[PDB]
Amino acid sequence: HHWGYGKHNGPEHWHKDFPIAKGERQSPVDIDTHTAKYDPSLKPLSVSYDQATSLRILNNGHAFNVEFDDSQDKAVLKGGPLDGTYRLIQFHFHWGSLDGQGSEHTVDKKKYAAELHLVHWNTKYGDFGKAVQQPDGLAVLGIFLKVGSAKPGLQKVVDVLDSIKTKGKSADFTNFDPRGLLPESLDYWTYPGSLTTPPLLECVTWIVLKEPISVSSEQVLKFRKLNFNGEGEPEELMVDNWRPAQPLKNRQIKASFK
Ligand SMILES: [Zn+2]
Repeated sequence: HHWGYGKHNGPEHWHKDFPIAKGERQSPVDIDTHTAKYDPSLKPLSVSYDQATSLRILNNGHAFNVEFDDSQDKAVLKGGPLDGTYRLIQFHFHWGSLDGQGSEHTVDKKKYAAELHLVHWNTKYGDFGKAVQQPDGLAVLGIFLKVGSAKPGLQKVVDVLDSIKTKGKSADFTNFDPRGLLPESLDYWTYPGSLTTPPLLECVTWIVLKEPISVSSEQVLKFRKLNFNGEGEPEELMVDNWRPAQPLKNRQIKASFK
């Protein structure tokens, strides 16, 4: 497959190789704050990252993934809309060429400059590959980024990017604490959806935090020096690696907060 975010292989083309692109539970979506309803059935959300073990950072040609040891329950998400335990496998971001776009979810049609996705898989299915085949297989914690003050906890990521400029490059990335990327409040919206990149599988419980984090212009400008291309190939800046909002269809977005 040769999908991407270019002039000829972008999101509008994905359906040809991945027909589920036009499915009933595709992500991302626009979150209409005046239709989303507070849900008192939601249990407390628990983000348990104290024992997180990051390992490596990889430029995969469509974003970079910070990868974790998910061989045991070291960093998990539980509670909220979730039943059981979801293990952190990786995080990554989506960002724009300019600050006025970049996020995948939108809030009353507002686009943020970027969006962070912490991806977790349901341990009841044993491994990630099995989990993506199930409607309750993944939980993705989505966090909006706006440009303002620097995010201190992000700078260790920013500073390694020069070492993974091109597709296929990776670097050791141990001892990174994902708690440093959270906002103050864990208020969220939740709905059932999908992966936002091919294969677009409809396996995700989305938990999208209401409070954005702030990063500095200098930090985002470093993300925009990454490359989609491999070493020595014509330079294609890694920008605008976001899928636009997809139809909500029958779905309901629930708020954790009154
Ligand atoms: Zn993502």
